[PDB]
Amino acid sequence: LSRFLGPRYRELARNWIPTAGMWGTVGAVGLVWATDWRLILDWVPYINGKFK
Amino acid sequence: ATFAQALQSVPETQVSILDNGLRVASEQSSHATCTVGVWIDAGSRYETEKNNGAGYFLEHLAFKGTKNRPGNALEKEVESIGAHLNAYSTREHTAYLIKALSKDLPKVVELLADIVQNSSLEDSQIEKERDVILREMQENDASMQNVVFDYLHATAFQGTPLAQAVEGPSENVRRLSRTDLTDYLNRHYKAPRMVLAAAGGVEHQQLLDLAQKHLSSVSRVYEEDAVPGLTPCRFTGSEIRHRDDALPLAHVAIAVEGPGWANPDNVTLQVANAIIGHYDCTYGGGVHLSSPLASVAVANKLCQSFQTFNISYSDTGLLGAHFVCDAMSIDDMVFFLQGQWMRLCTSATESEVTRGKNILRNALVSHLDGTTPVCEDIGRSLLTYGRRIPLAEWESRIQEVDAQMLRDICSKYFYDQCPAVAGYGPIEQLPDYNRIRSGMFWLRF
Amino acid sequence: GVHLSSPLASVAVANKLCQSFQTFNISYSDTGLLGAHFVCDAMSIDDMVFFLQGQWMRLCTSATESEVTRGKNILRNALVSHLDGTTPVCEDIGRSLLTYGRRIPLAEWESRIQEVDAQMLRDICSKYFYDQCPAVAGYGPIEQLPDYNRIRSGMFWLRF
Amino acid sequence: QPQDLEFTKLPNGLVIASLENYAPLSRIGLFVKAGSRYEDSNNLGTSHLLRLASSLTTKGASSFKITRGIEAVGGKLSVTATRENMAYTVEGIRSDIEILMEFLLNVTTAPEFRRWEVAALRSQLKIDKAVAFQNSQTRIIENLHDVAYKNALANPLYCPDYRMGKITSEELHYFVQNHFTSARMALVGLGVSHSVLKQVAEQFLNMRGGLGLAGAKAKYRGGEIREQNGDNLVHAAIVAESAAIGNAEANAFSVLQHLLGAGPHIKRGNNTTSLLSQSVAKGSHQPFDVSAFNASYSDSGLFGIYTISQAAAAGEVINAAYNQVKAVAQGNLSSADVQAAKNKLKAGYLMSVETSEGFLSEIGSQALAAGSYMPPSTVLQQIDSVADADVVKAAKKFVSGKKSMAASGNLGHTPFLDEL
Amino acid sequence: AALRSQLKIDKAVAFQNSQTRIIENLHDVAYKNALANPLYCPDYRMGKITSEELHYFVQNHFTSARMALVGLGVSHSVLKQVAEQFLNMRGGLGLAGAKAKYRGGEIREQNGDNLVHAAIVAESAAIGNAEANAFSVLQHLLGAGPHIKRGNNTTSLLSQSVAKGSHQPFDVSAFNASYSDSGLFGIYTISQAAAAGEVINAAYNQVKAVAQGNLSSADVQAAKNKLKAGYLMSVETSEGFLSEIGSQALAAGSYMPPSTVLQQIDSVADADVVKAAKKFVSGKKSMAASGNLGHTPFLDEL
Amino acid sequence: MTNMRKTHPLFKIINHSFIDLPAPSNISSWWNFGSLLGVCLMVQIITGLFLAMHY
Amino acid sequence: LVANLLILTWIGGQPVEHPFIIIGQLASISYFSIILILMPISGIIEDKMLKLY
Amino acid sequence: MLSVAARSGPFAPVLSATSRGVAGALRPLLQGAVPAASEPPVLDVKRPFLCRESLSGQAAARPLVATVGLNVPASVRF
Amino acid sequence: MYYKFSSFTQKLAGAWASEAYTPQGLKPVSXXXXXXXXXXXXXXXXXXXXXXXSGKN
Amino acid sequence: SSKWLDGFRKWYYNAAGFNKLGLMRDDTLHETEDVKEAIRRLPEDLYNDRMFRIKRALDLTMRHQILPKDQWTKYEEDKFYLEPYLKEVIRERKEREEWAKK
Amino acid sequence: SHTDVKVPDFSDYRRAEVLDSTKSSKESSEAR
Ligand code: HEM
Repeated sequence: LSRFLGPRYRELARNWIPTAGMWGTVGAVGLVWATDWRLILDWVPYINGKFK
Repeated sequence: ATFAQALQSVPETQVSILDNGLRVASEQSSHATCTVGVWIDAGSRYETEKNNGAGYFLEHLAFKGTKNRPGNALEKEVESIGAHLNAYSTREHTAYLIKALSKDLPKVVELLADIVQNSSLEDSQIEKERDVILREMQENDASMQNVVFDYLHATAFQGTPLAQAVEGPSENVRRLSRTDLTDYLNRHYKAPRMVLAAAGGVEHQQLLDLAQKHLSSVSRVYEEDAVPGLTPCRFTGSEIRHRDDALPLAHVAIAVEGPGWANPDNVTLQVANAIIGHYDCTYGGGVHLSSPLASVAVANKLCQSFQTFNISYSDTGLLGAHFVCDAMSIDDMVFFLQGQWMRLCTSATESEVTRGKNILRNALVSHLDGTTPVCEDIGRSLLTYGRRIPLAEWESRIQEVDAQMLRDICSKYFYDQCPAVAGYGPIEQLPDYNRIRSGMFWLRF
Repeated sequence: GVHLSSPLASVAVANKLCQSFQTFNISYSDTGLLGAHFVCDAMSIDDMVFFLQGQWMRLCTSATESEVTRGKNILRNALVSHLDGTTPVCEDIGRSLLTYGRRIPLAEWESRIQEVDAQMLRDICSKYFYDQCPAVAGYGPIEQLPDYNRIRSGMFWLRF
Repeated sequence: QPQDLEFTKLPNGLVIASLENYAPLSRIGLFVKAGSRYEDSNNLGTSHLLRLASSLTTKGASSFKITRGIEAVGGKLSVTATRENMAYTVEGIRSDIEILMEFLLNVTTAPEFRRWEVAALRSQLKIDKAVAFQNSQTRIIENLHDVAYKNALANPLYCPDYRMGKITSEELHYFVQNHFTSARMALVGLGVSHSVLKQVAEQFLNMRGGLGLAGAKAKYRGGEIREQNGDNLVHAAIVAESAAIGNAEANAFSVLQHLLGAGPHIKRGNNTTSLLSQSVAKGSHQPFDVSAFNASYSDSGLFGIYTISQAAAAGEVINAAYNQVKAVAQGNLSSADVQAAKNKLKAGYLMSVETSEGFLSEIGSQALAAGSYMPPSTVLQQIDSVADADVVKAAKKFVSGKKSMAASGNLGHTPFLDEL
Repeated sequence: AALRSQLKIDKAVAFQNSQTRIIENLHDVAYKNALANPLYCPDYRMGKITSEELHYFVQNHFTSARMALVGLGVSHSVLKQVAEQFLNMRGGLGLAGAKAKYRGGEIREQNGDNLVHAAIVAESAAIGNAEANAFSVLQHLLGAGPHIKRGNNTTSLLSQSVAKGSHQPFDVSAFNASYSDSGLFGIYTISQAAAAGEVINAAYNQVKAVAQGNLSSADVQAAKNKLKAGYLMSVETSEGFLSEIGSQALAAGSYMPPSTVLQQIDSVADADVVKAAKKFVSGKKSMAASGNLGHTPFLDEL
Repeated sequence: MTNMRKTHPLFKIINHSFIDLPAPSNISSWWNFGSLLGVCLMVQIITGLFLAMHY
Repeated sequence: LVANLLILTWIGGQPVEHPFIIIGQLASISYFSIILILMPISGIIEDKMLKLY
Repeated sequence: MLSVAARSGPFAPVLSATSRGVAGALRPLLQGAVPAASEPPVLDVKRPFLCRESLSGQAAARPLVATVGLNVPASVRF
Repeated sequence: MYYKFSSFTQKLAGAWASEAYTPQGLKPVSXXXXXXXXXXXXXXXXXXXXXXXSGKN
Repeated sequence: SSKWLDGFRKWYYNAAGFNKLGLMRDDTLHETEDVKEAIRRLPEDLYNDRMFRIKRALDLTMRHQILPKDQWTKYEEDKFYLEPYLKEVIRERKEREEWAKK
Repeated sequence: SHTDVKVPDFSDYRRAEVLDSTKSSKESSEAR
């Protein structure tokens, strides 16, 4: 319970925030690439053209 | 008194330059004994594949007789004054040092000058020392960590003068003659590449006038107007595997390229090496050691020993680990050592950063305690840095190392780099270069 | 070593299972304990029970004239070598007059040995070993000693 | 400012030595008279397990807390035990020296000695004994002590194999209670303040204050043992009864040891001034190593010759060394050689005490044996006061005394005592 | 290479009991060469003995002058035929030996057994001497073993002398071992750790009293009867008879009848027993001890 | 000769999984339901195979 | 809890009429409450009654 | 010079046994490693002797005789 | 007897006499080195006889 | 108020059922890593007694029987032998977690 | 001896940026 509430674990966590957030962005861009969302792909300056 | 002002209160080292360019340095202490030595910029990095054993075989022939004292007269004088005479040779530095009382300083300085600039090479002594150096070569490769040391340097600095060993090969031992030894002595024993370093109960003006009396005008001339230069050495990521299953234990050393002597990141890498550390089977800490690699090894009974090393040479080096383990845990320790290295690369934590800083401070001061180690540090520092770095500056650098710059420098030197691997013994389970590389990077950063 | 005539001893040396084993036939008035005592480590009790039961049922099912002759010669030499010596002679005299009521001579023993062949060996072994409830006594690290149902299941074959 | 030694004797018998040189590393040793000589036949190896048990759970500090705290502050904790003495030395920053003090005093004075911890530590005992006997010189010296002495000093520094796996927490507690008493302890600190050293000693050293269990006087027996193990190099130590330490005869024995050769001084040296090396090299071309072995414990001493040679030439080398010592006993030596031996002994003593670890060990041993520091100038004066006739008398004593021989190797040509 | 593991296992099995180790150590400290050689392979020599060494040993010591072929229940013609078929190809006397010079001394192995074993011996006569016969008579006088299961050893002087001042388990006997050119006679004591000193002192004082002359002719006759009975029971079985005739063929080169053996055993006198006991008392000693050795006396303490 | 039940690979897997598996001695009839579930699974396999054979 | 699954089975069999709606809601609420809240508190009470801390 | 370290020059680390409870900041040299030493064979335990009658006859009185066989267990006769 | 060089730490560390002032061992004869691997010139030696071998009888 | 509490505790101890199999509370403790460490820290005789009690309970559960009334362990002779060892193990573990947390 | 072990030449396999041994890496290794 109280294993992850301390200064060492807090600074490990905030060291890992940029990597985990970048991995989340990778997952988001891969998922929208796989599923072809109109709501995202209609706003990028290139990929929106082929939907027409 | 506190640590910082105590380190300020450590006495400073007086450095002077003679007319020939030789650097006379000294540190005065309250001891009744002194340690006086000569450090020369000469070694395997200067030897050129035809006289590869010249410096080390001259180290053999240094104490066997000189012009002024032939035969055993010099040893008789050293024993009569009660001194201890020692020498060593590396890939870059060759040192001859004497431990004695303070009152025998003129005799020690005169003997050192006689060793340096008046060595006599009798042919019968050359043959006897050839037999001796062959026997000591057999004793050296009878030992096992030196074999992996030389193998790691060979596979790391292949094609360069840094790969070749200090003692050289046996064919060079058998074909080296007196003319090549004299050429090496007249080429690499110049005044501006020599430091006369004294430490302990030594008075600097007395040391300076003794150097002026005896040791002045060593050569001062290169007799060709040609000073040899050190080319940069290329480090190649590679592996060497000497499989011989009759040996009961396996020695594996994994390294990457070091920063160099004058690089500021050396202190940070020493902090990281203090964090990882060293261990052998005789340590009484048990499973409660702060080092994660040591704790894992002692919990799982993985290895007999491991160590971290940071060897530095002129703008190069070898930074890594060396472990002795049985044939059934080599892959385990490679995996755990790479995990610890990339843990420092990615998620270094301020608690063990401060722990490693304290360990490095204790290691530096505890090593520098002692007249012979502080004299060795003075000579090596004047040879490498061009100055003796004070303990105050060392502690200032250690204090300014924090966790962020630790993980930055560790990611610069360790993360995603091709290593040099040297395995000796039952190394069938030692993972190949592709698996070692895939341990040297992570897929989660 | 491996090349011993006894196949149980040969497989014991080959697989390095047991420390020692011996076979005993203790007899009292119309009663007896007949079997094998073996000492081994904790990792070979199951293997030696399996091999011993296999050899017992190999004797019960498929005897061989050559091995029967070898065993007859072994028993002849054992009997005469034991009766070499006045103290074992006196022991045999006392035990024989207590048990049989007479001293069975060595000629009579040799006649019985010559009477034994492979067919009646197979019959007697199938009468006394096959499908019989045993007495098992274990001492020490006997966790790997098989269950009594497993010992019975080794004490009958499904191919015979 | 570098001051001199400050010495105090507490009412419970503890000796405190302090020296404030303002060194960057403070180093505190605690020296007890609880060596391996204080065990008897029923608890051999208890000193070895106690030496290896310096990082166990203590009253007030667990093993995990001790190890993690000392390694986090960067200091070190070591135990150096000889047959008479045990030294617990901690080393670290001046800032962390207070917690180093309390850790060292907890380890020394209040050991919990849980059964499972020593049960886990017996394997480490096996590993340490094997590593220590990896070289034959240690084995020869242990066998030599076992041959030479009867009861007290013949106890090995390492646990006998029958006693391994049998040392218990009750025996460890009995040993600690009987030998870790305040009258046999000396607390020395380099780089610390005498006042704070005194206060931590008086508030950690109230629990035990007795004189302790007095050990038995060492008795000499003599004899020889042989380890035929087929090595190419034969090791042979031939010693005899000498003077106990702290005597003018002990000083004469030390001067004689440095005259006959007490180790090399030049790397790959020929030892041209060592009398034993001269006498052996005058007739042998094979490599060898002949030295003079001196070991003076507070009850008694062992002085003799140590020899490493080849299997075939072992008898020749041993006979040459023994004949050289016999010539010294007859009196074939020169005052120049005696003066060179004295200079070598003085240089060796000053080089031993110039390092701070050696300084701490010397001050601790002096505080245990005499209770006050005796300066190195007086050591130099008494070494000069050693005479030549004293050296001749010591050599005569070694020659006339009955011998103890420990040999190992391939002994087809190694002689016996009656063959010398 | 496969057999050296069996060599190690056989050494361990033979060393499972401590009398083997005590006798090996006793020979090692009693002799310098050729009898300090252990009957079992040293641990360092395990893994080192080679087939070339075995061939050299066989070719140097398995020669015709050192072999004797005996047979019970076989014809002399058949024995001579197989002898001239096989054993004629060997050379001669082979290697001589090393004369087995005596050294004396003591070793003490502490291994924490419940009991303490201690053997104290001295040099004695070799095989084929009236002194050796007297030493055997003296050994059976002092007690060469028990004649009754769970007995008290009333005739055994050593057992009576030790049991006079003890109430603990013990076993004291006279150990005699003769060879080609040397002998070892002494005492063997198994006792407690605490009572080892008094047991050894009582046994040594009993042998000293025998050496001084505290013995009667009736006890000498009883010892002679014990020796004659033991020899006859040794010859009684076929194993002992074959071993006896083989040993006689090697040592003397001719067969000696049991009647003549018993005749010379009877011809042993009591003054010879006193002389042998005096020789053991005055001779240099070899002590091999093992156990918990806190109270076991040393050689100079005796 | 060897013990085939523990030396043959498929047979030693079967022996270590189901023949010489060390099981608790005191497990009640509630422990039979895993084997019942497996046997019902096999019954469903065969029976539905015939149903889809005619379906 | 087993009784509550039997009640849930019966209610799922029954149609949507009074009072099957309120019986189903009470059954589901009690089922989740027992499986998530009541059982760990019962275990803690059990440990306290056996005096484990 | 009242210490064995300063009394015996080269024999000081032989006469002194040093082991550290916790690892130092500086590594030592000659770390050493046990090269997986072998195990003695397991043997059946021999009976002890708790009485004089059972201890009687155990004292050796004859030269030691070893006996091996092809199918006979080895015997040691005292 | 006090100090000896260390390869990995590149510092003068502590050691005994036997590895500081006599790093050469006490071996009697310097043994020969290993074979020349990857040699340009190879000289194979004839073992026994080819006509003596290759006999399946 | 205390006497009623002990009476209710004894009633629950009877109603739990592990006294009928000859077990104690420490015997019925589930083996967490801390519990296993405490069992390893137990001495030889308590370890043997605990394992024999567990084996006898397994035998009785296999036979679907319980011990007779006089052989039931009682509330006042139920000893908490594993309690100090378990407390020490949890204390050391909490110290380790505190050191890792800081 | 172990010092006789010299690593053979690899110039038939090296990349274009690591052909010479007189030029240090880290200016080309990251590009490779
Ligand atoms: C490979 C495995 C299986 C096959 C091939 C199979 C096949 C079939 C087929 C062909 C039918 C339609 C025939 C009919 O209902 O008359 C059917 C019905 C059905 N199956 Fe399966 N089945 C399999 C496994 C299972 C399992 C594992 C379950 C449940 C745990 C299951 C549950 C049912 C049920 C409930 C029906 C309805 C029967 C009816 O309403 O009459 N089946 N199955």
